[PDB]
Amino acid sequence: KVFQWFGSNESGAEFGSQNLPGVEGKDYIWPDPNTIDTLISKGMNIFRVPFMMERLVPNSMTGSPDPNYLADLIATVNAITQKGAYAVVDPHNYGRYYNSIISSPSDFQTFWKTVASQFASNPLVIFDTNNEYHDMDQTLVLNLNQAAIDGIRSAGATSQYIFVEGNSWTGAWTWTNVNDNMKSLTDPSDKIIYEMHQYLDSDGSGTSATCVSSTIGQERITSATQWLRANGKKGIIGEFAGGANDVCETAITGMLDYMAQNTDVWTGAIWWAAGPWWGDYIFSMEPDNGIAYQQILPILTPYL
Repeated sequence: KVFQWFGSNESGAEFGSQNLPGVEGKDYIWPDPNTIDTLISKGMNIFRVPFMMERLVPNSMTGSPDPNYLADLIATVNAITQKGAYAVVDPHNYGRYYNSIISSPSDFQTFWKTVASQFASNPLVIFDTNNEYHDMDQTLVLNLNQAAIDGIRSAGATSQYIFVEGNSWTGAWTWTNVNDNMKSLTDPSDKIIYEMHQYLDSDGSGTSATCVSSTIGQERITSATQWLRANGKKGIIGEFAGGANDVCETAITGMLDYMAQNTDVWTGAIWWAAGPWWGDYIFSMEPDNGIAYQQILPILTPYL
């Protein structure tokens, strides 16, 4: 309706990061297609699916994928795209593999050719280079994103959008002085979308249900909005959340209303997060008992 994309993260496959490979059903779990369907009936048209690089391609990122984990990733993606919604494949790794910084763009490109080959003919799949790069060289971050793009396109996956992420946990509030060099990324398909994340608590970590103020969302994405416009780029808020309270609800509405007046650069937003194992999580958007699903979704309807 208002935005090109509006949806939620579907977390679970990246749980229990300390347990590798880990056991499905105990350490991690895949999203429930039944509840995803409920969110789609509500108007959401995009779902981000985090997964661990080490579980998909064990030991070496240039190796063969694990058939079982890959099977569930494919099943989850199709469940989403068969409904006409977009599925974002997200290696939720923070620019690290087995907790070591990914320092080889060539190996990363190979990893991406491998992943892209599995979804090359699906136009509704969106590739996310990596979740929240941080505390690493800025030129390396640029090179890793470019390597991902090169790998994806080399696989023949030319119709899909690619979400690139920056340094400093790809935060919107710190984008301009840290990630300026990201404007140099190139894509022969010209379908790069700059993905930023923005939380509303004190340190922007998204660990507290309390929001700084009723206007903090708008404040924190203003500079990024101007950067996107000045450089002729498009962006998306890949993660955002706020507690189920007055101040946060006002901040969320204010942020989304601001974005709605700047759709020339903002393509939409994705909530963090839905998923089957959140329980009483302060930001759970999982039907039908998630607190965000019951109290926040109602205020998001005007954008759906």
